Amino acid sequence: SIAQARKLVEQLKMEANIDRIKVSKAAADLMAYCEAHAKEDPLLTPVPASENPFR
Amino acid sequence: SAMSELDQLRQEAEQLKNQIRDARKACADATLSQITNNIDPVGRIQMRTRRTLRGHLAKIYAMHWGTDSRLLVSASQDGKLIIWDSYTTNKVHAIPLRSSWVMTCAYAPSGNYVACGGLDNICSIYNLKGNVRVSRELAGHTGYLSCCRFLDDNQIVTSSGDTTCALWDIETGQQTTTFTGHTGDVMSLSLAPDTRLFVSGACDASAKLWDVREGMCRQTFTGHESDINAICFFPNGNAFATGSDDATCRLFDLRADQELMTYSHDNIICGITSVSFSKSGRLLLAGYDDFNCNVWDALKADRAGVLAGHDNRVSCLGVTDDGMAVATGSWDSFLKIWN
Amino acid sequence: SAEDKAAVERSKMIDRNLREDGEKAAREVKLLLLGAGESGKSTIVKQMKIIHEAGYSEEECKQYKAVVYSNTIQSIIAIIRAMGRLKIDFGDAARADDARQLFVLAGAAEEGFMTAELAGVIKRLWKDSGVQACFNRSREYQLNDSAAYYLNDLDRIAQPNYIPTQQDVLRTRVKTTGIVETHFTFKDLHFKMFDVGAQRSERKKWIHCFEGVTAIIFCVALSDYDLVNRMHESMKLFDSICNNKWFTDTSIILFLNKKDLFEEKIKKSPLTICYPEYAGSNTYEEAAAYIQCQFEDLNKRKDTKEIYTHFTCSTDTKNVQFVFDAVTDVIIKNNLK
Ligand SMILES: Nc1nc2c(ncn2[C@@H]2O[C@H](COP(=O)(O)OP(=O)(O)O)[C@@H](O)[C@H]2O)c(=O)[nH]1
Repeated sequence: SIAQARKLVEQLKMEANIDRIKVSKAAADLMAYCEAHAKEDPLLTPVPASENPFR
Repeated sequence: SAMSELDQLRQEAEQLKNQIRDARKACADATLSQITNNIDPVGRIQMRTRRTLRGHLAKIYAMHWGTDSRLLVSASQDGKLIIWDSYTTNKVHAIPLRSSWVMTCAYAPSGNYVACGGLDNICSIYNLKGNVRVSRELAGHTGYLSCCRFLDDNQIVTSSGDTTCALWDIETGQQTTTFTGHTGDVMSLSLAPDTRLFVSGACDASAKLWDVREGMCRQTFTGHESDINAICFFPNGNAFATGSDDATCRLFDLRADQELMTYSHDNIICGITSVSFSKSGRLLLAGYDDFNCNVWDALKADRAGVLAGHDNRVSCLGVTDDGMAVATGSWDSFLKIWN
Repeated sequence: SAEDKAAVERSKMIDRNLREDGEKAAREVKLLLLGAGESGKSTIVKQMKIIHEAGYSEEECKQYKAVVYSNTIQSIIAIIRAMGRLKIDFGDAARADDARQLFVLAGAAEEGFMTAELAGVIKRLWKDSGVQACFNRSREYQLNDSAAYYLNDLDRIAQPNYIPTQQDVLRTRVKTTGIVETHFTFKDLHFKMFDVGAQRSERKKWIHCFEGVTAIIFCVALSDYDLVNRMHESMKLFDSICNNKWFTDTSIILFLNKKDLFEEKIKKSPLTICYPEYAGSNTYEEAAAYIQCQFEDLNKRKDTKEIYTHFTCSTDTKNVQFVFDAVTDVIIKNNLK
């Protein structure tokens, strides 16, 4: 086999040392973004049939 | 003796993998489905074909919207790139390709340029400013070109079947940063909104976050049971979704360094060709091999709808920057704009 | 709704042009070249240009003059490199000076340049008994099949006024990663022949792109049997291709290539090298047929699909011409309705 086996181990170390945040915080942030721009989403928010280019 | 040193390196790799698995489990206090339980579901929102783009003579393997949320490009293996006016369904340009085998296309944010590529293993840059002629041909990929995206008019990032992605300097025509470490064919890529990072789907059933400036893999995401054919960033850049041949869609979070949610349904066994978020990121659209496109609630993990306009498998998707329209493309040679 | 009509008019101009291209595209037969590297796929494409089109004129041959020199140099160099691995001394100790000068002069240009000095070096090396002894062992290392062809003709190739013949051009070796497409007309039929060339990937992903092509020409090198196993590796690939669901309506055409080499090689190297269970005599006819059976047994569709097999020498313009005539007939017979 190849000496590249060492490189992977080193990459795994870089994979290993990182800042990891609890899911609930990451999950709340995604909710926060969705609700923030929810009114701006034309697929969620039924923009008036007058203004939309396809009618 | 070489085996003895290889046995050590194997054991060390195993230890490191176990640490990451254990670190990720320590991170989960709760799940996305739990915290979104009080959120009122989208329900079932019915859409309709508002436009049908005709004139492709073969399978459409790719498409990309313009940043003006009007123009879009498509790549078919008929040997043609076609720029469409989505409002009037007028053909703006028809570009003959030197290679009729083309697996991807991209539209520059400035609208000045368009790219395409395929089994020719080359990303070709076409100048849109009478008719259209090629400007640059970027070579050096030993595998097929699966995907490409413009950072700007002078920079484009490509992915290939030779397992590597790349950052290109278009002006010099030379590869700036090479991204290695995928063990399988790279089917797709997606840039972060700020173009600081980009993620890649691959046949190794893993997704990888890369640093564009420093040219390195930051994180590696797993859990898919088959090839990842598509990948897309959540609007804030803190998350991304992946389509796959295992029939499932998976939401991953960057900060959490793990999988948040799986979007799949029993009775859906077909592979997934393409993925795209809506503007708010609440809706995830996925092209399927079953000729349909299913609309998923990103937070609630429920299907919010279904789109069947096509007689052949849906090969690609797109959503306008204004989020006003959804574009599908397929092997049935037709494009459909949904609203 | 007035001035924007000018744009609509241009759209219809475009719309008609697509229709025109589409009509002509439908009448084109699409062939797909497959098989391992060095199987003769590039050679056959050239033969299609030679036979069914103008071929290679003087000016077209002159383009290949550089490649001829490159292939020649790369060949003798490969033998010298193998001499070290196999512990094969030079016949004359002074040839080690030419061997060095070769690598030095091989560095003078990134293209194939040929001067009297380099020619003399390659010639003296090639005549050397040590190099010849390493050549006879070529089954033990990677070497061009056109190696001895160019090196024996070196006196002609070394000439200042030298122009490549059509056989020289057919014999040249070049590797392209990008897919190679070609067009020609034979018997009023239009053909698009596709060579994936060197596509480095997992074939499963791009294989469906070729669904519905008329026929597949799969090239197999007979002489690979004694090389370290390249033949068994080819069978595995063909097993995958022939039985592929995407190719169901595609005619599977199998070329067993380099039959000229295999006939001579079987005089020395036994087939039992490749197939140890082989109890048959070593003869060109029996052994070649045995190999044919091995490839054809791989068909799991035998009740449905048929494998059309040929024994070919792709450098022979006449033999290819004859066999492709049979290829043409199979396409017509197998697909018409
Ligand atoms: N002796 C001999 N050489 C051949 C024959 N067919 C092809 N070759 C040579 O073998 C080499 C391999 O052919 P190539 O076109 O490169 O095959 P590819 O790698 O699959 O595209 C070329 O240099 C040809 O000139 C044959 O029947 N006999």
